Amino acid sequence: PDLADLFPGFGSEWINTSSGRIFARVGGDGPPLLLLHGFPQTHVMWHRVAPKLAERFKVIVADLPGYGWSDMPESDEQHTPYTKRAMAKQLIEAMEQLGHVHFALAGHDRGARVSYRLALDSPGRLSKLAVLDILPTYEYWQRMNRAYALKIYHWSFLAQPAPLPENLLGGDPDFYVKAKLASWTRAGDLSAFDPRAVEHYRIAFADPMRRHVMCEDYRAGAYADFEHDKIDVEAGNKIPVPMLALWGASGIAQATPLDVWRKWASDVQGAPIESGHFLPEEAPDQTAEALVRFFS
Amino acid sequence: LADLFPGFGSEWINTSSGRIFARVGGDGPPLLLLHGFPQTHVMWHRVAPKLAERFKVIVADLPGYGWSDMPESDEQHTPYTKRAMAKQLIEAMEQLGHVHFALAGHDRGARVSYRLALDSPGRLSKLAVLDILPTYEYWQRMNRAYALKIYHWSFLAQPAPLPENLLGGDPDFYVKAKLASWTRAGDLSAFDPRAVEHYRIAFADPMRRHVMCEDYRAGAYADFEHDKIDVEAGNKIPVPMLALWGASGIAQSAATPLDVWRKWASDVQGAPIESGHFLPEEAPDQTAEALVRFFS
Repeated sequence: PDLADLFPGFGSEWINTSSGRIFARVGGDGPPLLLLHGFPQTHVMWHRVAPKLAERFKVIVADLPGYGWSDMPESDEQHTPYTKRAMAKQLIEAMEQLGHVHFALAGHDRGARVSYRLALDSPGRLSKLAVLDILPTYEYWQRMNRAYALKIYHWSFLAQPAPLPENLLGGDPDFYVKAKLASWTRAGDLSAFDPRAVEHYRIAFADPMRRHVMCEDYRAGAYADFEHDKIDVEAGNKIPVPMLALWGASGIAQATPLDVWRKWASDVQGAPIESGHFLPEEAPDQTAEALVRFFS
Repeated sequence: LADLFPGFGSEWINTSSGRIFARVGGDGPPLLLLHGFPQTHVMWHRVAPKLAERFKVIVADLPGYGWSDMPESDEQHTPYTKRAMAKQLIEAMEQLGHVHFALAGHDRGARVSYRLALDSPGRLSKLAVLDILPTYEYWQRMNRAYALKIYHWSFLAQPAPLPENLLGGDPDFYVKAKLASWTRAGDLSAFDPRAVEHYRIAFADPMRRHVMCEDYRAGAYADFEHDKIDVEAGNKIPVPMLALWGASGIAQSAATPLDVWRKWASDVQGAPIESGHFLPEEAPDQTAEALVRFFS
C-alpha cells in the first residue's frame, strides 16, 4: 500500500531493548549475520543483496536506533544515545534477545561506523566484520581541508546546534533526500535505485523527528564519536576481528582506504567495487559476491 | 525601508555590469565604504556621519546586493568574483571622478578591497579591512574545529540549487540566525531594528539569495585561486593598510590576525576592538575613531 515489501519470504520482527524497540527483517537460516544501513536510508537498502546472503546465513536487516521503523530514544546534550558507542550496545542487546552472542556483521555508512566501533569495544561478539565505503570518523576529521570540506559539507552542516539544520531541511525535505541519493551515485541521478526503495527513504525523511535524530547522529559524529576514536588511535588499539573493507571507485572514501584501515586493524583485506557510494544498490551482484566469499 | 543616513544623497551609478547604488555624504577626500554578508550599505549608518565630518563618504551596495543590479552569473561565477567586483566598483568611482580614493571594507567587501589593492594598487591612497583574513588563509587553515565554526563557507558553496532550496523555506530565520550568531552578545540586541528590516527585506528575495550563494561559490573556487597565485608568487599589497578585528570576531579564531596580514602587505597596522564580527554596529564609536585617525 503506502510502502512495498522488498524482502519476499523475510519475516518482520520488533526486538525489545532497554533503549527502545528495533525493527528488523529476518530471513534464511544458518550462521547469524547482521546488516546495518546508513544515511539517508533505511534497512530496505539491503533488499537487492539480502536474498543472496540468505542462501548461506540467517540475515537480520535492522533499522538503526532512531531510523526507519526503530524507536527513537530521547537524546541529551552530549547526544549520547546517538553516539556510535551507545548504538553498538543497543544492537548487542537486540541480538541477545535473538540468542545471538557471536555473529557476523556488515555495515554501510553510519551503520558501518556502528560496526567498527562495536568491534573496537566488544571484539568477542564478532566472528567477522565488513565495512562498506567508509573510513574511521577520526580519519575523516583529521584529513579535513578545503577539498574534503566541500565534498562532505554535511558533516559540519548537520552538526550545527539545533534547530538550525532542522529548520533548513524542513524548507524542502523531499529535494534534500533525493539530492543526497543522486549526488553520491556514479550516474548522478536516481536511475540506480529501485523506485519502491526511494519511496521508503522519502517517507522516513518526511518526518521532522526522524530528521532531528539524524542531526543528532552527525552531532555525535563531530564530537563524542571523534573523542572515542581519538582515544583508541593514541592507545594503539586495533581491530582483532578479520575484516573486509569495500569501497566504491567513485565513492566518498576515495586517502587510500586499505592503507588507512591497516592502521586500525590487525587483519584486513580490501577490494574496490565499480560504483558510487551506495554499493549494495549500484553494484548488487558484485557486492553480494565479495561478502559471501569473505563470510564463508 | 527607513532612511538611516539623514541628509545623504542617493545616486544610481551606471557601470558595464549594471548599476551600483550608493549613499553619498560629506565633503573632502573620497572614502568608499563597502558592506558584506548578509547585510547592505545601511550597516555603516552608525559611523558614516562621523567620517562624513572629514571625508566625502560613499556608502555603496556591493554588486548584486541591496539595491544594486544583479548581473547574470556563469559557470565560474565570474561577475561575483572579488576580482570582477573590484573592477565594477573602480568603474563606479570613475563615474564620480574618483580615480584615487580611500577604501574600507567589512566581510565580503573587505575581500573586494584587498583584491582591489592587489590588482590595482594605484587606485587606492589607503586601505582598511575589518574582521577578515585573506580567503586563501581561511581555506588553508580549514580543520575540524574551523569547519564547524564557519560551516556556511562550505554549505553556501554547494552547487545550485541545493542551498537556494533550503534557504527558501524560511529565509527570515536564516538571516536572523547569521546576524545573532556572530555578535559577542549572541543575539540581535546590538542592531538597530530599522537596519534589521533592511537586511531581512534584501534576504527575502530569491534572486538576491542566489547572488549570495554565487558569492560564496566564487569564494570557494575562483577567488581562492586568485589568492593562491599571489601568496605563492610573493605578491604583497603596497598600499598602507589598517586591519581591525573583533575579540570575538571570525578572524581572531584559528589565527592571530596581525601576523597573518604582515605576510600579505608591506605596511600594515592593526588593533583589536572589543566586539563581535559586526564592528560598525557593535562598537560604532570605537570603530569610527580608529578609521578617522588612520585615514587622516
